[PDB]
Amino acid sequence: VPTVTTRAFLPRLATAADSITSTTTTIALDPQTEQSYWTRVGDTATIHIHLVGAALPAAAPSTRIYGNFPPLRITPSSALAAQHGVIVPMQYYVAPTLPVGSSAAARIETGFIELGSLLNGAFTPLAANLIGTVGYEFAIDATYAAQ
Amino acid sequence: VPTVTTRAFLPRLATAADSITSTTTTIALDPQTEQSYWTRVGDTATIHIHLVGAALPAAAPSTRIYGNFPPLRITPSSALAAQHGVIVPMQYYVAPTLPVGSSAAARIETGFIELGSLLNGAFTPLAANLIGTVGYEFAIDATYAAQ
Amino acid sequence: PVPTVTTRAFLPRLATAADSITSTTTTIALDPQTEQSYWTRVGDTATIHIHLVGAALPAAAPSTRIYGNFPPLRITPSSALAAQHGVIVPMQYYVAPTLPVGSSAAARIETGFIELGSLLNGAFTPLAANLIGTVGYEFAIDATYAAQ
Ligand SMILES: [Cl-]
Repeated sequence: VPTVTTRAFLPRLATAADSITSTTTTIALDPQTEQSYWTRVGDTATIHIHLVGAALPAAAPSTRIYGNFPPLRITPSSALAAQHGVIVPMQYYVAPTLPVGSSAAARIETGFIELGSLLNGAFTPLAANLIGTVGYEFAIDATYAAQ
Repeated sequence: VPTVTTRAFLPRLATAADSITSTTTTIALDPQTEQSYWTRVGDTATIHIHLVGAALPAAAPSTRIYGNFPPLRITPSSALAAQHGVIVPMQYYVAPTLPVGSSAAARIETGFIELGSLLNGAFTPLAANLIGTVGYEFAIDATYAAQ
Repeated sequence: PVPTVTTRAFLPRLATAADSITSTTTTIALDPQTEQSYWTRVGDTATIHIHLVGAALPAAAPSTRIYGNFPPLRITPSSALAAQHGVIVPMQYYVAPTLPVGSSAAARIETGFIELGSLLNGAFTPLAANLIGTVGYEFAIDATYAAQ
């Protein structure tokens, strides 16, 4: 018999040297303006993330969101590459710099959510100094199955 | 304990002078061919909207859908701009005219759903005379958390 | 009534066809798979995860489809003179396909099957089976929709 659980949470923005390592640097957050939350009913998780900041993080190849949202159900893939995840679009209120022809996207993994871009079905991580213009403001909305 | 509610509903197509105003014009609908519906289980809402019409509405800057679907859960934003919402793709069976490089999209807000286009994560409202060719036919499919 | 939750692994069946309407299909022999495909349904809300990998592209055909026991999409059946109306979603490629210029990778979810294709100005176009990869293929489809 299903339960429903709905919680506000505080996403943690963090950067890393690549899309594989568990070593990260936490980015200090300005005061936020829009509540981030998640809900889970049965094994179905829906997340809403919004973050705003006045200054872009220092340059790093991987830009991630951590938090207590339900962990994605997916078979763990090879440790030699980024873990397989679910690719979703995302929204920018302040313009990022994306590769030509690509759309704004995020890779939802069991361990974290990575910001990036999408072209011909392929996800490419977005560097932390390119996720906005001077500062940043973006949102991620998605539904996926939890473990 | 969660409940499940699944209902057919009659979407209302309406246009407005901008993406903020509460002044709207309801568009008279042709007989519809496909059932529009929503379902809510716990706080998770899934909507299916389909509308067909033989003649495009009179040109207006904002094209909106109203109905009794579960209201989006999101922090209300400034009244000086369109309310923050969830951006989703949408489907056209009759071709629209979109900005170059953009994808067909919809902005789901607590108050209504707005048709538009999506480029580099940014949503732009689509004018009512551009949502088709002579006539129109489109669908919007999404899942989001409700209040 | 009170909602139930059902979560199940499943074995997607890859099939090709001569168009996007016909019930005539050719089942494609699958390699050993590396990632579990599954679906879950709570109330009338279905979420699917499909992953398929193969060393060799299927023989060329205009429609590339996935069949399985996932919850059937709730949608009014449309004219038999065209592909059934469905829900269009994005999809992911681990091995590069050949898509129409300017289009994004997409899938069309129908009550009867899921079809691979591309998306441009809101319009879905089916993708031929000899173009769903390079030499071989590897892709994933993730979606949530209402079931009947
Ligand atoms: Cl089968």
